[PDB]
Amino acid sequence: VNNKKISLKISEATILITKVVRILELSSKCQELITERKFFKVLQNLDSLEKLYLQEFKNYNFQFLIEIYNSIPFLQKVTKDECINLIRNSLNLNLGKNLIK
Amino acid sequence: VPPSVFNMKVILDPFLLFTQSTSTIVPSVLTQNTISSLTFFDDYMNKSFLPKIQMTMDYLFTVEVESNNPYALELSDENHNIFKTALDFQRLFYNLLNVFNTANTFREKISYCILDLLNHFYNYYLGLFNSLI
Amino acid sequence: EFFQLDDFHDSIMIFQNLNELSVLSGEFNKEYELRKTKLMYPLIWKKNKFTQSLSLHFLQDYFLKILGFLLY
Amino acid sequence: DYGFIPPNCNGLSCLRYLPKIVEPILKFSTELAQLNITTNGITICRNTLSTIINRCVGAISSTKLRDISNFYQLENWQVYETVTFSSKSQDSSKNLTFEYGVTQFPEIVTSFQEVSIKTTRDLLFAYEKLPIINGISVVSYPSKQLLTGIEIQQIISMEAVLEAILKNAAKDKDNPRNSHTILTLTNLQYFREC
Amino acid sequence: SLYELDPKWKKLLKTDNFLGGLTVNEFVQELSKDHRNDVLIDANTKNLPTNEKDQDAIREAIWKQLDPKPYIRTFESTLKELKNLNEETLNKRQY
Amino acid sequence: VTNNDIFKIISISHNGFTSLENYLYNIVNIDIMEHSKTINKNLEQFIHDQSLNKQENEGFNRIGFLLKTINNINKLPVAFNIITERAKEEIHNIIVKSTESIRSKHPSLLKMATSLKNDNHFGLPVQDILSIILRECFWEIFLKLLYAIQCHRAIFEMSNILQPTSSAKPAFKFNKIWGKLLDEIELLLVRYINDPELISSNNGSIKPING
Amino acid sequence: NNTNQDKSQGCVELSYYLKINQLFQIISDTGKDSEGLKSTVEPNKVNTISGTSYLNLNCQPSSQGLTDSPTIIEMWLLILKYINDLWKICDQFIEFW
Amino acid sequence: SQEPMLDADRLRSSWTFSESMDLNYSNPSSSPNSLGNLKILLDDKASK
Amino acid sequence: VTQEEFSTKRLLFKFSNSNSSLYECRDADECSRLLDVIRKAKDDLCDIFHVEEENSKRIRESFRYLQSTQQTPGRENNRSPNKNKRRSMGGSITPDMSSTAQRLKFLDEGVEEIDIELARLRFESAVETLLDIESQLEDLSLMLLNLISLKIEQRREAISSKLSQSI
Repeated sequence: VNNKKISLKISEATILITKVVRILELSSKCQELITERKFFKVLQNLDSLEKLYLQEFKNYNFQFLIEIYNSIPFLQKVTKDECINLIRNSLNLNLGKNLIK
Repeated sequence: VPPSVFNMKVILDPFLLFTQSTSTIVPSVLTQNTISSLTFFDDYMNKSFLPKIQMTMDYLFTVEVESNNPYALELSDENHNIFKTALDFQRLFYNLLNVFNTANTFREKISYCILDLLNHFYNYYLGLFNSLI
Repeated sequence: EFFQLDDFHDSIMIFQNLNELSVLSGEFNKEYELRKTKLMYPLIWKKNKFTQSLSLHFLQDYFLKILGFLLY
Repeated sequence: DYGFIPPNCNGLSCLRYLPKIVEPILKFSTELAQLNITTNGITICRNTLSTIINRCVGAISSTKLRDISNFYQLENWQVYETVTFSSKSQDSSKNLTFEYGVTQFPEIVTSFQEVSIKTTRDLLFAYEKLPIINGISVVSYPSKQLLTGIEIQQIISMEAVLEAILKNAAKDKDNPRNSHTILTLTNLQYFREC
Repeated sequence: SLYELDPKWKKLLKTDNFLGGLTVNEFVQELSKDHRNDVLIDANTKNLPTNEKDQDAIREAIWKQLDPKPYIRTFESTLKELKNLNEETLNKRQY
Repeated sequence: VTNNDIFKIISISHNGFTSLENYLYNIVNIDIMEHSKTINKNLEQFIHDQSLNKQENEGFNRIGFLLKTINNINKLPVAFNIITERAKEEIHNIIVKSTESIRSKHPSLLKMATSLKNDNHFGLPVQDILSIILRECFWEIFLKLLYAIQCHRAIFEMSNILQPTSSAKPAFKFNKIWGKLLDEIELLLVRYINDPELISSNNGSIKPING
Repeated sequence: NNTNQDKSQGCVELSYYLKINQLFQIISDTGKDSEGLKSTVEPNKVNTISGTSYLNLNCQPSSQGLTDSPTIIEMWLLILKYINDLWKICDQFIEFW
Repeated sequence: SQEPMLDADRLRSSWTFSESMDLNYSNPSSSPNSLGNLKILLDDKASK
Repeated sequence: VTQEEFSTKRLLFKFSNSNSSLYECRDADECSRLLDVIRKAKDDLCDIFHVEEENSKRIRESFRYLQSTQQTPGRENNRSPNKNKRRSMGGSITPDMSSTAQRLKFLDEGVEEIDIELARLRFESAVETLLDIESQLEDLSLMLLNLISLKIEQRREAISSKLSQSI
């Protein structure tokens, strides 16, 4: 029970560390998804994030939502942010103009 | 050709140390007494790597087509086009890469870069064979 | 005023992976052009394409004024 | 050490690499007869050491000179590149702004480094330095040849001002072409305090 | 923004944290990432096709409303890492 | 064992580029003094172990292959066994195995494809950046395969030349005649899969016209 | 080097062709700066304006005295290989005697 | 073909590697005759 | 060794890398005590040497050789005029940049804001933003800092060229 104590703080410490790691990665993806109507650090910081989470930084098989999220986010964030920005200023193309006369 | 790659112009990492086996088993030296189909260095450096250099040059010219009869920036002029300073950048880059000294330096790698020049004069000849002609 | 500022930054971020990322704006500009060019003596007709008589002096200064600011 | 034709020289190539191929043979010698086995060939190291050493230092000097005469030729087709000055006037009033012509600054370097290398051939014979002492080279040795090094370096700086003489006067007619030929007097004016 | 992001995890994770004790620290790795009461509802996120009325943006927000949900829950598991630091407090007591 | 005490191990300090002083291309390869060494070793123990019965760099070859390979009592099928296993499965085992070892060792195949370095940035980073790896990799491949087909010429001699003890020698002779036709095939495709990515060639799916 | 030469005689102008600014401040980086200050040598036009000190390390791989690919192969390979081998031989004789 | 010195163009050489981009053409190498030659080579390369 | 008793109790799923074992224990008490004692060999695997500092400190010292210096020299090395897959250490395992280069790291995103503002031809504010970045950079000048200044002067070139075309 001193080795259940030391074992408890041991695996509690390690699971605290990995919990801090996945907390960091999902925190970064929250920092990505938070950015609406900016579209500029979207590909910059988001593509910086995808270079770590699905990639080498969190490349254990650890979660499902980390794996499916960071594996998914190519087409979702890239295609959705992409065509979001494409139909952005088509709004302005409708707004440019009606002030012709 | 669909440039997946044959290998590349990236044999400069590989093809140094993989000539040691072409010279320590000296291809093919030992290889004791039979009919063994010796060289094999070249035979791909004859066939494969040379045609891969030729078509690799050709696709490299297709990374400077840019679809403009013309447009450019040109501190002194119009200079028509990005095509022009493209083929300047290409032939300057490759003609620093593929040969500097030694003039052959080449089986026909000289004649390869000569063929890149010949294609460039074919295309910018074709612009005048289209706009004027 | 900022009439291409969105098109500017749009073309920047989309031009990280140019250029089909901004090629459909050719289509949207051709379409909403073809609405704004239209019509008033119908005037999406300039693609080898009555309504002639739906035009007079106020419609004239209207028409070539509005097309003039379109060219601007 | 050249090695090839052009550039052990202008092209600081024996100026860098010649210290390496110098220094290993120096340690190999100093050890190789620091074992005192036995006698009267430690003389032969005392001959061969200073032979290759002084011949080498002469070689770097010769490269540096015939190099540095070609320096300002095909170099300063430039503009007021490097800096500035702070030379006070006759009324001691802030009158510089004397600038720049970077061929000043390059030849301010390529002799200082050669001073560092020849410092590492004159003062080479300190750090070896073991028993017997079979000290086969003197740490502050050749006062005759030290005076000769003073002579060759003086000839080097004289070759510098000759190089601005030829490059200024006729090579060919453009410091740019009067177009600040005052550039050339600006460079010389910096050279009076460089 | 409390342990209501991990409500049944006060049993479904914390009892498996209290007397579990973590069994077997791959479940604390992966099944606490499959995340009893938090990301055991991990289905249909999904950035919903079809066309952007239905929905493609709310389910895209719910593609990472585990960044809301399982990270105020994993953050609540980081708040339970403070309870694991409380387990490291008493694990600093009996040690 | 005594085949290229490694270049580019490591770095003669400082003297770092040219590629190093070791290579390039001062690692001659002339005909190689390296190949005078190795092709002196196998000619030494081959015709001098043969001449003997008509660490010495590398005594394990003729030593272990001798006292191993002569102490077989029904050897003649087992020669075909080591042949027919080792050709395909060994050649693809090594040539797979090294590229696997780098392919997860410090990969990071980041510099994923070219990082779009145009176009004709053709192995640009050597210059000692990230083609310091692949030179050591493909160098270690052609080195290991060299000592391999060396040694298969050394058993294709060692007892087959000359009937120690079996005058049915043409087994391992076939395992040079199609031993070397094995390995020269297995390198040749490893030529064609040096495609311009650091292609890493570890998938194996073969799909027909229907997915 | 050079057959059918520049003729004559094939200098690189290497104290420009390298040392316009080069190893001129990289081989001279254990060489420069040693009190080699700037005095507004922020090169105020365009490019060579880093120049603070120690390090802001560029810190050039320094191809050679620049255009010497093969001549740095010559000085390097010849002089360093031969003298390296003789260092090994004198080591073995140092043990022997 | 004349390189010659540049710097031009873009990454201040942007190619600069350059082992004939891939060769030495390292014949065996083993062939030091060198012929005292020639033009370099008109060879119809001048005609090219 | 997966815990696949859900498809079949008294059966095991040991899929070692490029393999798969259906090594079916006959009783399930040997299966439950087998994956249970392999979960106690995850109290030996997952507790003894899973990582616990191993991938942690291996990621520390191994990540600590990042772009080019660990391992200083150097006589075949430089990283002056490039980005060359630029290791964004702020977004990497440092996240905790020094508030000089942290607050200028967001002004490195302010440098990218200058790239937006240049990219819409609005020079003025981006120029003065760059003046602020020169001010804080200038004053509070710990190693990557210099490379940040390289990007800064790169973009000062971009401005000077761009205005001199635009005028």
